Amino acid sequence: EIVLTQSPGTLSLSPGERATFSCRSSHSIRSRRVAWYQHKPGQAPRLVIHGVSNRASGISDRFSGSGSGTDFTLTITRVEPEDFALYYCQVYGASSYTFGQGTKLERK
Amino acid sequence: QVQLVQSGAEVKKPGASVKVSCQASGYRFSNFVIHWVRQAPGQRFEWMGWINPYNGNKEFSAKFQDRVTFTADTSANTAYMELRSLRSADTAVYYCARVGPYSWDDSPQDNYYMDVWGKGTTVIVSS
Amino acid sequence: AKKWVTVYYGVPVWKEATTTLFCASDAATHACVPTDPNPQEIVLGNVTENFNMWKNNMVEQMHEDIISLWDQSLKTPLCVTLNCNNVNTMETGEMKNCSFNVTTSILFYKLDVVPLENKNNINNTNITNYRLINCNTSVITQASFEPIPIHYCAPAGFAILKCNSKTFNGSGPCTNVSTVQCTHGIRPVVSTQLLLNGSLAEEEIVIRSENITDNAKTIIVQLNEAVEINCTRPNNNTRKSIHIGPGRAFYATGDIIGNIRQAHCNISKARWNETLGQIVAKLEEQFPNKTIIFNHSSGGDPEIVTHSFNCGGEFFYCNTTPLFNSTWNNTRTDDYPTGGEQNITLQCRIKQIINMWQGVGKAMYAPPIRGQIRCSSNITGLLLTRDGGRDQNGTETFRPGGGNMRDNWRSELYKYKVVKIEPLGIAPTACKRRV
Amino acid sequence: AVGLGAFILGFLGAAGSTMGAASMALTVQARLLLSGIVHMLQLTVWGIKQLQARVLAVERYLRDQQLLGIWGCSGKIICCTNVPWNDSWSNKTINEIWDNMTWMQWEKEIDNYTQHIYTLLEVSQIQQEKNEQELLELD
Ligand SMILES: *[C@@H]1O[C@H](CO)[C@@H](O[C@@H]2O[C@H](CO)[C@@H](O[C@@H]3O[C@H](CO)[C@@H](O)[C@H](O[C@H]4O[C@H](CO)[C@@H](O)[C@H](O)[C@@H]4O)[C@@H]3O)[C@H](O)[C@H]2NC(C)=O)[C@H](O)[C@H]1NC(C)=O
Ligand SMILES: *[C@@H]1O[C@H](CO)[C@@H](O[C@@H]2O[C@H](CO)[C@@H](O[C@@H]3O[C@H](CO)[C@@H](O)[C@H](O)[C@@H]3O)[C@H](O)[C@H]2NC(C)=O)[C@H](O)[C@H]1NC(C)=O
Ligand SMILES: *[C@@H]1O[C@H](CO)[C@@H](O[C@@H]2O[C@H](CO)[C@@H](O[C@@H]3O[C@H](CO)[C@@H](O)[C@H](O)[C@@H]3O)[C@H](O)[C@H]2NC(C)=O)[C@H](O)[C@H]1NC(C)=O
Ligand SMILES: *[C@@H]1O[C@H](CO)[C@@H](O[C@@H]2O[C@H](CO)[C@@H](O[C@@H]3O[C@H](CO)[C@@H](O)[C@H](O)[C@@H]3O)[C@H](O)[C@H]2NC(C)=O)[C@H](O)[C@H]1NC(C)=O
Ligand SMILES: *[C@@H]1O[C@H](CO)[C@@H](O[C@@H]2O[C@H](CO)[C@@H](O)[C@H](O)[C@H]2NC(C)=O)[C@H](O)[C@H]1NC(C)=O
Ligand SMILES: *[C@@H]1O[C@H](CO)[C@@H](O[C@@H]2O[C@H](CO)[C@@H](O)[C@H](O)[C@H]2NC(C)=O)[C@H](O)[C@H]1NC(C)=O
Ligand SMILES: *[C@@H]1O[C@H](CO)[C@@H](O[C@@H]2O[C@H](CO)[C@@H](O)[C@H](O)[C@H]2NC(C)=O)[C@H](O)[C@H]1NC(C)=O
Ligand SMILES: *[C@@H]1O[C@H](CO)[C@@H](O[C@@H]2O[C@H](CO)[C@@H](O)[C@H](O)[C@H]2NC(C)=O)[C@H](O)[C@H]1NC(C)=O
Ligand SMILES: *[C@@H]1O[C@H](CO)[C@@H](O[C@@H]2O[C@H](CO)[C@@H](O)[C@H](O)[C@H]2NC(C)=O)[C@H](O)[C@H]1NC(C)=O
Ligand SMILES: *[C@@H]1O[C@H](CO)[C@@H](O[C@@H]2O[C@H](CO)[C@@H](O)[C@H](O)[C@H]2NC(C)=O)[C@H](O)[C@H]1NC(C)=O
Ligand SMILES: *[C@@H]1O[C@H](CO)[C@@H](O[C@@H]2O[C@H](CO)[C@@H](O)[C@H](O)[C@H]2NC(C)=O)[C@H](O)[C@H]1NC(C)=O
Ligand SMILES: *[C@@H]1O[C@H](CO)[C@@H](O)[C@H](O)[C@H]1NC(C)=O
Ligand SMILES: *[C@@H]1O[C@H](CO)[C@@H](O)[C@H](O)[C@H]1NC(C)=O
Ligand SMILES: *[C@@H]1O[C@H](CO)[C@@H](O)[C@H](O)[C@H]1NC(C)=O
Ligand SMILES: *[C@@H]1O[C@H](CO)[C@@H](O)[C@H](O)[C@H]1NC(C)=O
Ligand SMILES: *[C@@H]1O[C@H](CO)[C@@H](O)[C@H](O)[C@H]1NC(C)=O
Ligand SMILES: *[C@@H]1O[C@H](CO)[C@@H](O)[C@H](O)[C@H]1NC(C)=O
Ligand SMILES: *[C@@H]1O[C@H](CO)[C@@H](O)[C@H](O)[C@H]1NC(C)=O
Ligand SMILES: *[C@@H]1O[C@H](CO)[C@@H](O)[C@H](O)[C@H]1NC(C)=O
Ligand SMILES: *[C@@H]1O[C@H](CO)[C@@H](O)[C@H](O)[C@H]1NC(C)=O
Ligand SMILES: *[C@@H]1O[C@H](CO)[C@@H](O)[C@H](O)[C@H]1NC(C)=O
Ligand SMILES: *[C@@H]1O[C@H](CO)[C@@H](O)[C@H](O)[C@H]1NC(C)=O
Repeated sequence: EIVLTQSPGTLSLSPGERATFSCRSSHSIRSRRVAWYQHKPGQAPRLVIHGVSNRASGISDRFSGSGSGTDFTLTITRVEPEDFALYYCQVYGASSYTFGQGTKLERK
Repeated sequence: QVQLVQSGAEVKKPGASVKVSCQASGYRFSNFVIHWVRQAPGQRFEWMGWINPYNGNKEFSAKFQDRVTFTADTSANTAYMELRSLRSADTAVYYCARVGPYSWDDSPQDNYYMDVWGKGTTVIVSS
Repeated sequence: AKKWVTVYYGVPVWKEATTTLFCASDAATHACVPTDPNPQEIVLGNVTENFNMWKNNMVEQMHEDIISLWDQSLKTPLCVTLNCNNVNTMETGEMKNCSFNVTTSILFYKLDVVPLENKNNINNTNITNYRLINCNTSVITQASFEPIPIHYCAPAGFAILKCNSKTFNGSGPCTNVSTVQCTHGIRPVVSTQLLLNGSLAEEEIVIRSENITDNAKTIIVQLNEAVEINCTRPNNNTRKSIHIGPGRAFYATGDIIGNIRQAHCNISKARWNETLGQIVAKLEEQFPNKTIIFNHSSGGDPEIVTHSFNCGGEFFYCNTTPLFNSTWNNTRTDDYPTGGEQNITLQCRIKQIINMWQGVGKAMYAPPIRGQIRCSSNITGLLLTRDGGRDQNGTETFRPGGGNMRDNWRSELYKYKVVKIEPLGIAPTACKRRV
Repeated sequence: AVGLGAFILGFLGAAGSTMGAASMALTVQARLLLSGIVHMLQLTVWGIKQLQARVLAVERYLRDQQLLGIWGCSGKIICCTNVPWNDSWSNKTINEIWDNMTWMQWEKEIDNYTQHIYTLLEVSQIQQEKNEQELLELD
């Protein structure tokens, strides 16, 4: 039913640039309540924002969520090498919700 | 602090019952809802259902209707996950998560976004 | 003087045993015989019987046979996609109240709706869709709830040892033990974070727990002043009487007779100071050189953080955050009215789909009441919990919690146990049997 | 009903009083009894429950007075056997047991030994029903 799409899959970025994220869902979220994750290779997943723009506890000010409707975006001002990981998208918390594809903050 | 510690790996034959366990340490386990997701190498995450250890309310996805059952122990602060049948396609890394706190100004389902995760255990069907 | 073994018959030795006690009440009416007109009580004397209200096998007897009688009075889901919007209006902000689509052939206030959205092209018009809160729950049945003072009595062959020492703490020995065949009035009222219509104490406010130095154990606090409360619903609902099925009823009530006053509560702030002032004075004894900070509850399910009521047949969920909300450094300080004393209120939400009986999971539907609802009860107890944290700098924070459902009944069964009489006992003496 | 120990059974003394004072006050209370010197719906249901508590205690009494026949104490209250009291079973010097301990503290003293003494009483009784029986077979 619900299928999430993400772009770009890769990011040719260096420490200090700005990233562009997008989660164009098949549906249109009416309540505008989503979430974003951070999954480092080997470690445990970590919640980025607990809402469409509400950041999670302990998350720095560099991460900031924005968007509405179907343009679920994110931006990372002044990226750091300690954030190079896989990022997933959310839909809602209900009887049916899928997961995003997955971007990658590549050092190259 | 809040931390979820899962059990070790469990390599079982196809057709067995894998019992993955969770463990709450920094909070009251009888007040938050525990989620279980699945992660296959190269694939995406996928929800497997949740259990409410407070009132015993259980809800699992339609894809795992007659395959995964949920059980929880309040007095031991541990959540269990049983699997009825197995298959070689189920070789994936299982997780464990915890929902968020409830605020006074939102819908009853706006606080299930899996705040605290757990150290994901892995299961292999045929090595 | 060589000793010899002798068997005696009629020794007063006791043995704690379990059984199935029978109910007793004045007027909920099945298997409950009338109350005993001659409640005999005999004071034993110089006996010291070690009690234990935490390992009591009577609370399980009361937790059972009460879900059983509750199930006897409940002998249906129909989860379809709803459609609603905000209502056309200490004030109500957002309380969705509308009607749904097809029932068989061709008003859910706020905590029983789950938003959604279809995959059509109506996204440019903002057409929201809801769903029932227990759409994927096992059984959703549908049905007056008035607590009657049930009296538990002992069967033939068993007795009840009720202590009378006014300095109870939960465990340890007693010094004034008396036997009774029944018990006092027990009100089976369900509630969390506060004990309503309980039993007051005889001395100062006493606290009790299985291990006060532990954090996961519930700290039951029994007061000695019946703090009143006045919770009411100033609105006015009208019975819709929607029939769905071959001779089946359903009542999704609602009417616009000024749906702007939100249901709240009123607690005497002057009386509330004297209660918490004595509680911190007692908590400082077990916790020396520390600041007894009270704080907001946890989160998760909305029926955990809020208080649970029962006013004439409707359930109220009230935000208890204005209650306790302080630090309390020394005994009886840190007040906050600046000369106000203006009835500290509690905003409340009202549910219709109730996750009935914590532990199993089987919801039900509460039929609304036609008209205004008003209730008043006595806050006599308190449920608390301690947050075990390593940031402990002399500030052990307490929360209302709620714990298990059995803790609402351990604050009334802490005075007695059920014992069996083993009559034979041996002892040595100087007699010898002739042979 | 004698002794007034607040219970139907457990008539050999009152809980709280010592083991010695319960027997000394029992014979004094027994002399005064042999000499003979000095709503309706809620009443008919509780009249039955008081009877069921008394009839059950009578049936348990009559049953236990006959079950003691395995120890030779068939139909007795204060019996007397010939089993030697082992000193390892809390010696305590007899005059100090009856004058200091009650029945509750004494049962908690030999709680680990009551299951072993109950077997020695049956073995010693079979020897009595065998030695006193062979004496009649010789005639
Ligand atoms: C703690 O104990 C107090 C004391 O009992 C208790 O307050 C009581 O609440 C009930 C419920 O509101 C009150 O009973 C009502 O009284 C009015 C006026 O006397 C009656 O008209 C009512 O009868 C109508 O309503 C019933 C329910 O809809 C119908 O079944 C009935 O046929 C009538 O239509 C009803 O009996 C009672 O008066 C108060 N008592 C006092 C002293 O105020 C309080 O509710 C308890 N706390 C909790 C949490 O239960
Ligand atoms: C019930 O309602 C109350 C009030 O509407 C909610 O309590 C509020 O909780 C928030 C955070 O949980 C508090 O906010 C913080 O307060 C400090 C001190 O005032 C302030 O400096 C911070 O900037 C921050 O805003 C707020 O004070 C507190 N309100 C009161 C009156 O205590 C509560 O969250 C509601 N219940 C639930 C379950 O949400
Ligand atoms: C030990 O426990 C007993 C109860 O098991 C206590 O006895 C109770 O004492 C109070 C007052 O001391 C009695 O209240 C009054 O008694 C009179 C007597 O006629 C009565 O007329 C009054 O209406 C009122 O009830 C109470 O009845 C009495 N109960 C019993 C069963 O005797 C005793 O005080 C306790 N002792 C200690 C040291 O705690
Ligand atoms: C009552 O409990 C609540 C939570 O149950 C407490 O609120 C939260 O307390 C934590 C611990 O201090 C705060 O976390 C810290 O916030 C600072 C803010 O800059 C941050 O820099 C730290 O890294 C850390 O995350 C948290 O912010 C706070 N919640 C809010 C909404 O402010 C509350 O403090 C307790 N009451 C009292 C009186 O302490
Ligand atoms: C939870 O309940 C909903 C019903 O409210 C179920 O949703 C149905 O799913 C089937 C399968 O595609 C559809 O054909 C129905 O139309 C859905 N119902 C509605 C009202 O749209 C859902 O499947 C349930 N969950 C599980 C695990 O069975
Ligand atoms: C309830 O009170 C009793 C007696 O007042 C406590 O029992 C004593 O506790 C102290 C320290 O806690 C020990 O040193 C004694 O040995 C205990 N005496 C007996 C006879 O047990 C008991 O701990 C109290 N319980 C609680 C939960 O406070
Ligand atoms: C009551 O709780 C206290 C603390 O909550 C327990 O004390 C701890 O016991 C553990 C296990 O023996 C020890 O490892 C700790 O060192 C103890 N704490 C301290 C400060 O010494 C206590 O054992 C509990 N008692 C009961 C009967 O459960
Ligand atoms: C709740 O508490 C109030 C006050 O503590 C109780 O009101 C008392 O009722 C008795 C008998 O009805 C009167 O003799 C008292 O005078 C009343 N108190 C006052 C201050 O006037 C009320 O009965 C309690 N309700 C319950 C159910 O326990
Ligand atoms: C809750 O309501 C009750 C009555 O429904 C209030 O009790 C009255 O209190 C006043 C003083 O405030 C007394 O003069 C009256 O005699 C009381 N009524 C009765 C019947 O005794 C109570 O004060 C209210 N509580 C709050 C906090 O407002
Ligand atoms: C606290 O709440 C009580 C409600 O119990 C208020 O008492 C009401 O006062 C008004 C005006 O004096 C009367 O018309 C009502 O009849 C009273 N209610 C009852 C149940 O008697 C009281 O005024 C409130 N306190 C303040 C300071 O506003
Ligand atoms: C509960 O007490 C509050 C007082 O804090 C009452 O609220 C006030 O009520 C008076 C009427 O007596 C109004 O004139 C004020 O405008 C109200 N103020 C606020 C801030 O709401 C409330 O009416 C009381 N409720 C009940 C049922 O007694
Ligand atoms: C509501 O019911 C009508 C039939 O009365 C049907 O045509 C329509 O599709 C239904 N709406 C939804 C959202 O299913
Ligand atoms: C409550 O509603 C009914 C029906 O709409 C009406 O008859 C009654 O007058 C209302 N109550 C008040 C106090 O207006
Ligand atoms: C409280 O602190 C003071 C100051 O260190 C100390 O003298 C006192 O003994 C402490 N109280 C307890 C009960 O330890
Ligand atoms: C009470 O006063 C202040 C808090 O403002 C603090 O310095 C002091 O130590 C407190 N006393 C205790 C016993 O915590
Ligand atoms: C306690 O709650 C009341 C009502 O919300 C508020 O006015 C008061 O300021 C609170 N106290 C503190 C210390 O925040
Ligand atoms: C609360 O009680 C204490 C007791 O001394 C007092 O100091 C304080 O002023 C009281 N506050 C109010 C608002 O009554
Ligand atoms: C119990 O002991 C008290 C003294 O504490 C004494 O006055 C009383 O007579 C004793 N009762 C019995 C039955 O031994
Ligand atoms: C008494 O107890 C001792 C235990 O050391 C045991 O060896 C002995 O056989 C016992 N005697 C009798 C008569 O039971
Ligand atoms: C009697 O038994 C106790 C152990 O219960 C022992 O300590 C004591 O020494 C014994 N008495 C004699 C005289 O051996
Ligand atoms: C036991 O009773 C005797 C009197 O028979 C008395 O001398 C002795 O002090 C009592 N024991 C204790 C520990 O008081
Ligand atoms: C019986 O023995 C066990 C260990 O042998 C001991 O723990 C227990 O306390 C004894 N029973 C009594 C009543 O003392």
